[PDB]
Parts: sequence; C-alpha cells; structure tokens
Amino acid sequence: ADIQTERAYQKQPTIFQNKKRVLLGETGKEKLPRYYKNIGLGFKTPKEAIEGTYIDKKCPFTGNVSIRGRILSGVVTKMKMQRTIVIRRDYLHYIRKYNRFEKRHKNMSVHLSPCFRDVQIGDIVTVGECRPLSKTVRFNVLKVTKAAGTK
Amino acid sequence: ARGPKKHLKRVAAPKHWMLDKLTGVFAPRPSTGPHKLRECLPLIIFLRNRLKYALTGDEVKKICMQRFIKIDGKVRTDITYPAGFMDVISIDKTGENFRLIYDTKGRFAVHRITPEEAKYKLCKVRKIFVGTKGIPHLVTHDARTIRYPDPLIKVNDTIQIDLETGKITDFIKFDTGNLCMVTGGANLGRIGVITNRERHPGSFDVVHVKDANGNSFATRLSNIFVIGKGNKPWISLPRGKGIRLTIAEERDKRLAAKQSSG
Amino acid sequence: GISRDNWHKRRKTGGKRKPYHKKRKYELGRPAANTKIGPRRIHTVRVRGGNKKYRALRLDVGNFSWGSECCTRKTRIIDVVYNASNNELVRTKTLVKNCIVLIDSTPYRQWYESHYALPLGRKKGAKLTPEEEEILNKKRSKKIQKKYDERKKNAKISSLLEEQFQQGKLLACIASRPGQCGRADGYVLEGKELEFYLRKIKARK
Amino acid sequence: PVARSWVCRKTYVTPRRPFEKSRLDQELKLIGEYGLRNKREVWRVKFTLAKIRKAARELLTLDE
RNA sequence: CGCUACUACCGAUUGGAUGGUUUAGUGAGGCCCUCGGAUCGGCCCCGCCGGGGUGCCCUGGCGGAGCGCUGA
RNA sequence: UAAAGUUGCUGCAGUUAAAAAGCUCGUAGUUGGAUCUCUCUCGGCCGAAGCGUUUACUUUGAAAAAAUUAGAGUGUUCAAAGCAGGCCGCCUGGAUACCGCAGCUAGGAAUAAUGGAAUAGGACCGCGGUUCUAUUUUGUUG
RNA sequence: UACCUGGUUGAUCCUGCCAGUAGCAUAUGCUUGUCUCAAAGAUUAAGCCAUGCAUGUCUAAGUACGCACGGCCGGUACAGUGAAACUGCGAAUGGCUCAUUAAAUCAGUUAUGGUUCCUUUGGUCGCUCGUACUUGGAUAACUGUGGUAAUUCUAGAGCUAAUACAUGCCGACGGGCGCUGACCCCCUUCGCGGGGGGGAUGCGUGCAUUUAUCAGUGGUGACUCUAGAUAACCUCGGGCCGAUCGCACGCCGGCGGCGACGACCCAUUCGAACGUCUGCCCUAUCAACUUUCGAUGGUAGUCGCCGUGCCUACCAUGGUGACCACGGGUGACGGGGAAUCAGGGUUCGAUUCCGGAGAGGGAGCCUGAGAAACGGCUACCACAUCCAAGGAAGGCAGCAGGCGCGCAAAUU
Ligand SMILES: [Mg+2]
Ligand SMILES: [Mg+2]
Ligand SMILES: [Mg+2]
Ligand SMILES: [Mg+2]
Ligand SMILES: [Mg+2]
Ligand SMILES: [Mg+2]
Ligand SMILES: [Mg+2]
Ligand SMILES: [Mg+2]
Ligand SMILES: [Mg+2]
Ligand SMILES: [Mg+2]
Ligand SMILES: [Mg+2]
Ligand SMILES: [Mg+2]
Ligand SMILES: [Mg+2]
Ligand SMILES: [Mg+2]
Ligand SMILES: [Mg+2]
Ligand SMILES: [Mg+2]
Ligand SMILES: [Mg+2]
Ligand SMILES: [Mg+2]
Ligand SMILES: [Mg+2]
Ligand SMILES: [Mg+2]
Ligand SMILES: [Mg+2]
Ligand SMILES: [Mg+2]
Ligand SMILES: [Mg+2]
Ligand SMILES: [Mg+2]
Ligand SMILES: [Mg+2]
Ligand SMILES: [Mg+2]
Ligand SMILES: [Mg+2]
Ligand SMILES: [Mg+2]
Ligand SMILES: [Mg+2]
Ligand SMILES: [Mg+2]
Ligand SMILES: [Mg+2]
Ligand SMILES: [Mg+2]
Ligand SMILES: [Mg+2]
Ligand SMILES: [Mg+2]
Ligand SMILES: [Mg+2]
Ligand SMILES: [Mg+2]
Ligand SMILES: [Mg+2]
Ligand SMILES: [Mg+2]
Ligand SMILES: [Mg+2]
Ligand SMILES: [Mg+2]
Ligand SMILES: [Mg+2]
Ligand SMILES: [Mg+2]
Ligand SMILES: [Mg+2]
Repeated sequence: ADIQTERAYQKQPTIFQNKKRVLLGETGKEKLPRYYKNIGLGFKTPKEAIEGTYIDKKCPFTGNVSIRGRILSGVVTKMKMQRTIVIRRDYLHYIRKYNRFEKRHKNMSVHLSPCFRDVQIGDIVTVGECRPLSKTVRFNVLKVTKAAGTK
Repeated sequence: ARGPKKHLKRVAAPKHWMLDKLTGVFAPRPSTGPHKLRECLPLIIFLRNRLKYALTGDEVKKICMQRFIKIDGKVRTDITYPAGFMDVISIDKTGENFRLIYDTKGRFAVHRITPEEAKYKLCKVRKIFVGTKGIPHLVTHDARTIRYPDPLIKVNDTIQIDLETGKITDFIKFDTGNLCMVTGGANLGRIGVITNRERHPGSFDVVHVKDANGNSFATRLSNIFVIGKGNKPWISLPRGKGIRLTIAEERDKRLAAKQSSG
Repeated sequence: GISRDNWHKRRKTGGKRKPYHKKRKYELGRPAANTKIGPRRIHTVRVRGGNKKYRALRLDVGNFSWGSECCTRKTRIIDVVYNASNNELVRTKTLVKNCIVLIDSTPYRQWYESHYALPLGRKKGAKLTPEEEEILNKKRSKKIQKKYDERKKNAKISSLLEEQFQQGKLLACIASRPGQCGRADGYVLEGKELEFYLRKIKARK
Repeated sequence: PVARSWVCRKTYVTPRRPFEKSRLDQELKLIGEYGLRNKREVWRVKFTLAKIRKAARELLTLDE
C-alpha cells in the first residue's frame, strides 16, 4: 500500500528515517521503526497500528492527539468521508408533565483511524473526546465492536 | 466584561465569612494571594468581624499600618490579604497566635495556639517537578515552591514547614490510617482516619474517611489534607475535635448546657 | 479587521448563524508575511499578552541541519523549488514552512573535509590549492592518522547527495515559520524524502 | 443596588366566599368575645393556625 | 327587494410611505506592505583650536563645506 | 391564576347534544404472549486484577453560589423583619433540608430491552506444529 | 378549606357556554390620624437632551534652584512645607439599560496533555570565561515673544532633572567542560604494529529563542511531558545577566543590617478565551436545506495567544432532516427565582445576585496585561451646538433634571 498520495511527503514526525547505515547492515531495508503510543483508560493498541504503515496525524495511537474527558459510544451510520465517519447516539428524554420519555438522537462526526479496518454500517464504536480536529469533529474512535449478527 | 473584576457583592461573598445583609452592598474582595478567593479569610474579616478588635474598616487599616499583624511570620499591611488554611496569625503587641483551622461547620474558627506551635505549619504538596539542571521542586497549597525536597515526598503528602526558615522538617505520606481534615465540600472541617482510596483514572479519586466516633464519609482526593501520622494530629485541633454532631445531639447538648447554667 | 471567529460560519446543518456580538479584539487576524528571499528585513509585532512576534519580510540566511551527520550550519538560502500548498508560492519565491529550498553546500563540504579527511563534491581537475591540500592530506601522528582511517570506513554519502554537492546546492526543507519567528531553519533532504521531492520537482517541470 | 431587604409576608388570608351567614356569625362571636378590632385579626390567627396545621400534616406522613 | 349603521373582503388604481435583504459599480477611514525623504543629528574635514606629552595630538569648544560615511 | 375534569399526564368527550377518515393496504412512531434458581493471578485471610453482554430502573455516596423557599435558635416591646445575642471579663450562635435533567459513584437484580454454539466462523484439557520476538545463559568481560 | 352559584323550558333532566367568586399585578377614582419596612420613566420612544456633577492618585523611600512659605548658617551640593510639571498606576472596575440574540445566550457537567494572564504570593537573579568612586543627548515645569472670533488649540526662543529616553563596563574569574591535538611518556610486542595515558595551541560554552539529532532524574490513564546529551542559531522594528531610592549606622586599610523600586523565567492567585455532554417558546398557509462567493471531510501551509475551513491551494462529495432540518414569528436577554396551586399543573421573570450584550446606527483602530473601550480616537449615516462663514465642538441605556411619548413612574 503506497502511502505517498499527497503533494507533501507523509511521515511520522517523531521517527528519524535517514540514520546512516553501513553496507554491511543493508539487508534489504531497515524496516522503518514505527511510532505508537499507549492511550490509557485500559484501551489496547490495535496490532494494525503497531505493524501498519499508514500515516495519520489524527490517529489516537500513532498521531498527535490526547484522549481526555468524555468517553461515549455510538452506532456507525455513514462512512462516506476520508478517515472520518458519522455515528448515531440515541437516548430517551424525560418529560415531567406526562412522566414519559421520548426517543431522541444526535449524529456525531468522529475521526476513524486506518487501524480499524472492516468497519461496517451498524457496529458499535467507543469514541473518546479530544481537541478539535476539524470544524465539527471532536472525538476519535478508540474501539470497534461488531454487530450482534456478524459473520 | 473587559479585564478583571475588582469588586465583590456582599450577598455574593462566600457564606463561611458569616457576613450580614444590611451592613452594605459590598464585601472585602480578598486580594490575590496564596489562597483562592472562595477558600480564604481576608484579614479585615478576621480582625473586625471575628476578633472584634476593630469596629470599622478604617480601624482595621489603622491596626495593620502599625505593623502589628504577622501572617506566617511576615508583617502584612494589606487589609484584604487572603489568609487561608493552616495559616498562622501572630499579634505580638497583645501576644497571641491563631491558626486558621476549619471548624466542624465549615468556617474558620478563632483558634488560639501556643507560641511554640506558631513557629511551624503544615502544607499539602500540590506538585513535584524537576527543573533547572535537574533540581527537584515542590509546590504547596500555600503557593510556596521549595527546591531540593526529600526524594520520598510525593504528591498529596504533607510537609511541616519551619516558618522562620521556610524549609521542610518532616513529612507525612498520604496513606490509609493517617489522620486527615476535609478542606472542601459537604464534609468540610471533618477530621478522621483515611480508610480507603478508590482510583478512577481520568476522573476524580474518592477517599473514604472514618471519624473517631465510627462515622464514615467520602470526599474527593483534592479535598483531603493529611494532618497527622496515624491517630495523632501534628497540630492542635479546635474545640470541636473534628467530629460532627447531628442536629439532635447538638440540641441536646445546648439544652444540657442551658440546664447546667445558673 | 481580519477576523478568525467561528460564528460567521454556517452551522453543521447548513443553517445561518446570526451574530450575537460584534468583532472582538481577541479574534483578530493579521496580513500574511509573504517572506521573500533577499537581504534581511524583519518587523516585530506586539501580540496578545504584550509578547512579541517576529514577522520576517525578507530572508537570505538559514540554520539547516544535516541529520545523518548531525552537522548544523548557517547557510545561504538560494531559491525556492517546490511548495506543496500552492505553485504561486514557488513562482513568487515565498519562504513558508515545509517549503523546499536550495541551500548553499559550502559549510557542509568544509565540515566533511575537516572531519573525514576525504574530498567531497570535487571535480577531476584536482586543483587542490594550498590550505585545502593541507586540510585533505596534512601530516599527523600515528594516533591521529589511525583515528581518521577509522573514520574513513563509515564515511560514504548517498549518490544523490554527492550529485548535489557536485552542483554546490542542496535540497532542504524549512521546518520553521518565517512569518512568526523571523527565522528560516530546517533540515537537508535525504533518503526517501529526497527521492520523493526530486520526483515531484521533475514531474512539475 | 442598595443595602435593603425586601422579605415580607401577608399575615392573613381572605375567605373565598365573602357573604355567608355561618362564617360571619362565628367571626363576630370571636370578635365580641375577645374584643378584637376587625376580622383581619381573626383571619391572622386563623392563618397562623393553618400554617401550624400544614406543618404538622407534612410531618405526620413521614416515618416515625 | 326596500330603510339606517358597522365590520370585513376583491380591490381597478398599474398606489404610496416606512423598513429589511441582495446584483453591479463607486468607495471614506484605519491597518499592513513597497517606496518616499521635509528636517534633526553623530563620524570625518578643515578656519577655530584648552591643556597633557611636548613646535609636539587627545581630547574642549566653535564657524565652513563636502548628494563624503552613517543614524533617526 | 384558581374556579376549568371547559385542554383532561393525573383526568374530558365523538349513536341522537360539537365530534370515527367512504374503505382497505402500508413506512416511520407507539405497543407487543409463556419460558432460563464472580474467580485465576500479584502484594501484605485480606488489600489488588479483571469482566459478568450492555443498560434502563431502584437505593447510596460525591460534587453541586449566595439571596429566595421550607426550617432550628433568638421577647424587634409584638409583628413583618434582623442575625443577632445571654451572664455576673466570661458564654454562645450565625444550623439543617431542598436543589429536576444530564454527567460521576457503589450496592440490588424483580421488571423491561440486548447478546452469547445450528456453514461449529464452539467451550475446556492436553498435544503437536508455523513464524517472529523480549530477555536466562554469564565476577566480569566476552 | 380537594367548595361552587344565577341564566335556554309551560315545567324536567342534560350538554354547553355566558355571568358571578377569590388571589395577584399595572392604572385610575373617592378617602386617609399614628408608626416600622419599602417598590418607583421597564412596558409606549435602545426616542431627543439645556445645565451641573459622576475618575483620579505621593510615601521616609523616582524627578524640587517656583523665596510660594520657611531657614538654621549662612559658600556648609541637597534643612523642612511644598503648588506646578515630568515619571509611574488607574481610568477595561463600578453604574445604566434590555435593542439585538432561538442550540445562540444561559444552566448544570467536564476539558485545555490546546492558550493568555498586570497584580499578590514563593522560587530564581556572582551558574554565562567575555568612566565603573557613575556615562550621553534631550524635554517639561519656569522665564520671555506670540497667533486665532472661538476649544482642556498651541508655535517660536532661553534654561534645567530622572526609576522618562538611551549607552555601557568591572567583579565572580581560578578554571571546568566539549571538541581540536603540535608534541611527550608508558606498555606490549625483535620489531612492525597494537594498547594506555599526559598534554601546548585554537573553536564553543549559562538560562530564555529556532531547528535537527541521541539516550532513557521525576511524573501521568495517557506526552511528541519534565530533566539530560550533542551540532548550530539567537531577529538593529535587539532577552535576562540592577549605572535607582530611603532609614540606621557601624566594625576592620575593605567589608556590612534593614527596607523600597525594577527585572527574564517558573509556579500561585484573579481571571479570560475557546471547546465536551444534556436541556429552550410558537409556527408546515415553512418539506427539504447547505455546496459556483466553505457547505462536510483530507493533505500542506497562512493568520491567530493556541485547537479548528479560521483563511488559502489542491483533492474527495460530502454534511442536516417528519426523532421536525431549513425558514418565519416572538409584547424573547438566559438563569437563581415570582404569583397561584389538594395532587398534577398554568402563567410571569425589563427589575438590585450570576452570566451576556450595547452605549444614536454601522465600521475601523491606538494604547495597554487586559478594550474592537465610546464620561478614548478615526471615518461614513441620522440628528444637532457655537461661528466674525475662514473654522471648531458633539453623544445622560451614569446621578439629578427637561422635552416628547403615553393609562403609566420621585429632588437640577
Ligand atoms: Mg461592568
Ligand atoms: Mg484529568
Ligand atoms: Mg508576557
Ligand atoms: Mg462592492
Ligand atoms: Mg484603504
Ligand atoms: Mg385558567
Ligand atoms: Mg381542579
Ligand atoms: Mg366537555
Ligand atoms: Mg352531531
Ligand atoms: Mg365509519
Ligand atoms: Mg409501521
Ligand atoms: Mg413479555
Ligand atoms: Mg441556592
Ligand atoms: Mg425564613
Ligand atoms: Mg443525579
Ligand atoms: Mg331550546
Ligand atoms: Mg322562563
Ligand atoms: Mg368568569
Ligand atoms: Mg367583588
Ligand atoms: Mg411623628
Ligand atoms: Mg430604571
Ligand atoms: Mg424607555
Ligand atoms: Mg500624570
Ligand atoms: Mg499596581
Ligand atoms: Mg490602565
Ligand atoms: Mg516575585
Ligand atoms: Mg525649547
Ligand atoms: Mg493544519
Ligand atoms: Mg484541513
Ligand atoms: Mg478553497
Ligand atoms: Mg426584545
Ligand atoms: Mg422567558
Ligand atoms: Mg428582566
Ligand atoms: Mg421591553
Ligand atoms: Mg447584570
Ligand atoms: Mg462594549
Ligand atoms: Mg438615546
Ligand atoms: Mg465603539
Ligand atoms: Mg455618558
Ligand atoms: Mg464606560
Ligand atoms: Mg438621567
Ligand atoms: Mg401627557
Ligand atoms: Mg404609579
């Protein structure tokens, strides 16, 4: 998978990839070291992020983002943007005059890392709050759980 | 509102000052200082409302401008100086020393201390950071930074500071079984032994504390102040020994005192 | 004047937002510092909090780092050859962050010839005028010559950098923000980044 | 802003039916027997008793 | 159908009056950039030079001129 | 505003008083039949760790401006108020409750949703393999 | 106090409204002896304003050659009181009002591991190897010549200060540490050669700034955090590394105690500014909206105190909606709260506390830590003042007060 598709050169800023190498240690390529971080709160780092090659500065595991504040869950409704998806959060709002609830929802645009592959319309995503990534995106997908009847 | 605010409405002042409603529109508005505005006792309130040494604000100013009041061993001529928890107020002309200790009902009590005990104080540690060629630094709840602290001293611990020099003399580690006072919230002013601390990563930690009478109560970690090692406090406690009476037993005690009076 | 507020923008649903206050001073913006190549001209800006931003209008000198050799030197900025954002920036020779620039290679060649005692970027005429013959061959004690011979075993430069040294100009990336700090610093391109930008530059023309 | 207090109460309430024989007679009996100035004094005492009864009724429904 | 009054509608009139949005053009004023250079200096040069060493220069204090060199 | 159960959640009406679509299908919405009685590792028997599918619900705990409201004390001469005051320098207050919803917290598991094996794309025991990899080796070096 | 009563009929029982009943707020009428609290130009006109006042400020400790007083002694540079003026600070708080504003404001809850912060408080301030027993030029006050019808308008001339403007050392200072490596020594090896030392001469050096690289003191749930090492950089529109004042006076020929100002940086306090989650009235005779001039997302940058379509270039075609989007209306600033109320509810909240907005309407700025400030400035629009007709000066939704509007509201 070629990772150079923009006008600029895509690269993890922390990793230095031009270290001098003698010809005796030139067994193909050096297998460019991968930068990854362990986000806390008991979330495992996907093996894809560790062993991947994608460049994503908004990735919670390989990019420059900090998970802080609220951790929420939603259902994936649309995946038509690049590296970001639209999830749906449903809830019941109480009305005190009638002592009864009404069904409400709100969509949320959340950044989805390339480390989560095979995400389908319908699965559950645990997202975590971060700094503003775009005009409307303030959350990053931290965990993906499949639907109840997946193959 | 452009720029900082300089006034404080009397009804908007913190309730533990015990300010009335009809004396004026405004309140003393504590100056910026080592203690937060909501958690301090301005010098004027203590010197006029509490001790009744002065009748008006001008008399408080006249008292302070003769350099009679010392807060933690230093002369303070600012009448709105924020004096807060564990501060030592010394008046040598009349020869008394007070320590600002929360009462059981969450108010700064007039607590007189001996001059031997007025030479030190206890400070909670807020953070530890290394700077400037690998020199460690401690920051206390009193906004004083101390370089070269003991490597064992960690956050949420308590250090005994010699007021004359400003150096650490000993410390208490934050651990279960150590005596503590609650410095904020519903249980403010209560004294008890730490029983258990539950950690919630990314959120606030809750500390459970058991009184000397067997009562238990929870607080947030930021509301806990280690007072003594084990059951013995390192300072003198106010007349109420940190235990909270319910309104029923308070009424019974008041009635017994009334009956025994005369 | 120039504003950076979020309330003049439409809502995520596409509806218009009616402003509830007029433009505030803390939302201001300022005209761009289209830094050019030329004799140094830098203006200072008094910014929020009373601090200072340095607004570089003209620059001709930068501090660039050869990462593989860890050799940082102050060199002369020559030309702008690539810009990933706009082509008019290359056309007008504007120094911004991440712009590809040609920097003079003389200090790096001097450091290489003084540290490895091996020629770099030299033609085959072999002039080697004095004080360069000395810096390249010299006479040294057995220990010093042994140390230099030990160095020579791991002194091999990539062919692309060797070609650039022959030309006298290296490709570098600007990692600083000239319009904010008044400085055009960066690093000498090498490795796969150098190949990528060489291919991009060739395809651009 | 001023340094004044505005807490105040009405010490009485007025009856909903203005003219009824039994209430008027009972109030007049109380006025004559206790030398009261008007019916507002009767209604004031009635209001204090009503507040006391309301507090007691609130307390009764609570657990012993 | 006839008598009196009121309300409302359609309104021919191509209604006006007020306000609010915009197309196109013009565009005060500030701010930024590129210039500009009225003036005011300093160094230098001399007539002028206080004295040190000794006529002898290392510094005062003037006048004259240099699109001299620079700064504002 | 109450009276108005004449806006009806509590709690109204629709044969004849005003009122059920001409009839059927049908997306969203609303509602939906029985059934199922915590441990393996770490540190000093406990403290720790998960995770039991997730909750809703219920109870508790924390955090939650003052004023206002409720309310404790207190003879403003009484009262509306106030936060004062009492004793022959002392003594004593300036309480307490309440604060939807959402968000934290820890118990309960009835009720109500939700899942767990039916191309075995099953659980547990041992096996064997395949690959990569962190350190044991080891006064030391090596 | 969980309440009803009159009215359709010749009479009856219903449905059903009209009317009665009580409270609460505004106005108004008649009446009014005492006393304690106490609202008060919100509604209509965020309409218009005469006049006066509403923000100024000095200690022992920045600058005193005003005899303006007063010396004590009279050459004791400067006694003291001290107007003025320069310097510094404040004027961004407070007060007023409710026009705008409909997920906006605001409320509760969280975040800044994404920023700024005068001041107070504590730390740091010989850590840097490079005339000082004190540097330079002005300017005000003051003294004198003035101009204009007119302003808190100012010009020319003559002096003179600094904690205003600038400039600029000594010292600690001996070195240490990186690099360099003329040379010298020891060792082994016949020897070569290898190994180990000492070293002259050169470049650099501290904390802040910018970039790159290396290793992994303390910390976090999580840093690309903190600290460390290396190569450099370090803006003429410059970063810190004291040319400052007062009071006591001393000791051993030099050292010094209290303070006050100032200062880069860190922390602290007071904040502020963006965000997270949930919550708002009526309306479908508003059903599709946004996207060609950013709408939604990606990459690189610009600008900004910072995170961000905030803006630009190039890409992708997205983003919201019957769970009511978008549009319209509101006699809509939002809350804490208020009236009424058996229980449930309905209505009110311009109004003294908190938050927001505005200063006739828009817009743009200076200074400052902090305004897009209006009892600051610059324009245009609408009003409007003085004028000698050339020009000058405006902003009561501050306190009083006037006009106007009105059913509707107080003392220059
Ligand atoms: Mg204000
Ligand atoms: Mg946190
Ligand atoms: Mg600053
Ligand atoms: Mg135009
Ligand atoms: Mg212009
Ligand atoms: Mg009603
Ligand atoms: Mg009823
Ligand atoms: Mg009915
Ligand atoms: Mg019918
Ligand atoms: Mg039918
Ligand atoms: Mg259906
Ligand atoms: Mg069922
Ligand atoms: Mg409250
Ligand atoms: Mg009360
Ligand atoms: Mg709750
Ligand atoms: Mg009939
Ligand atoms: Mg009849
Ligand atoms: Mg009626
Ligand atoms: Mg009546
Ligand atoms: Mg009288
Ligand atoms: Mg008013
Ligand atoms: Mg008005
Ligand atoms: Mg002044
Ligand atoms: Mg100040
Ligand atoms: Mg100021
Ligand atoms: Mg300080
Ligand atoms: Mg002059
Ligand atoms: Mg960016
Ligand atoms: Mg983007
Ligand atoms: Mg564009
Ligand atoms: Mg309005
Ligand atoms: Mg409202
Ligand atoms: Mg209001
Ligand atoms: Mg109004
Ligand atoms: Mg207000
Ligand atoms: Mg404003
Ligand atoms: Mg007006
Ligand atoms: Mg303005
Ligand atoms: Mg005004
Ligand atoms: Mg103002
Ligand atoms: Mg007025
Ligand atoms: Mg009238
Ligand atoms: Mg009136």
